[PDB]
Parts: sequence; C-alpha cells; structure tokens
Amino acid sequence: DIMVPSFVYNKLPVIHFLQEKRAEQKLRRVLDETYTEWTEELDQAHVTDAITRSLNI
Amino acid sequence: RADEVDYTNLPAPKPQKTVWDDNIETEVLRKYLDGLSQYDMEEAKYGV
Repeated sequence: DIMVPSFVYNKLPVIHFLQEKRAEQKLRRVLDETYTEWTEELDQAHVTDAITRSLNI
Repeated sequence: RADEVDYTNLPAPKPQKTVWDDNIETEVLRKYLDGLSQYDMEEAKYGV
C-alpha cells in the first residue's frame, strides 16, 4: 500500500525520459538510413554507334 | 647540275577534322559525332 507505490512513483520520471530518448534514437536511425539511389544506364550514344555499324556506314 | 627532286617523296595528305553545326542534335550526339570525326581522320591518314 505504501512502499512499493512510492518507489514506482520515484521511478516513473527516469523511465519516461529514457524511453523518450530511445524513441528519438529510433527516429534518428530511421532517418540516417535514407539515401537517394542514383542508377547508371547505358548511354544511348553507343546504341546509335552500333546502329550505324548495322547500317554499314 | 645538282639534285633536282626526290621523285619518291609524296606530300602526305592533310587530314581535316569534320566540324558539325552546333545544335541540340549535336550535343545529344556529341560523342557519336566525335567518333565519326576520329574515324574519318584515321581513314585519311591510312588511306581507306
């Protein structure tokens, strides 16, 4: 009735703060893993050059 | 009566790099056109 409730009450703030920090850490890790991917595709100039070779020009 | 001429001497042909008009079609085809110019110069130096 008295002791355990008082100690739980004393615990509450630190746990709340630590859990808030943990959530912010999760969000930060989520953000840090985002990178914009740039893909390289075969230049069409080579395709045009090959077309010329097929044209036998 | 001194030396007249070296009949076995030929003035090597003068290669001239083809120049393409500066248009958007040239920019898109810049690499391809450049390759053609290089091939033309090579075909000029060697002959065919």
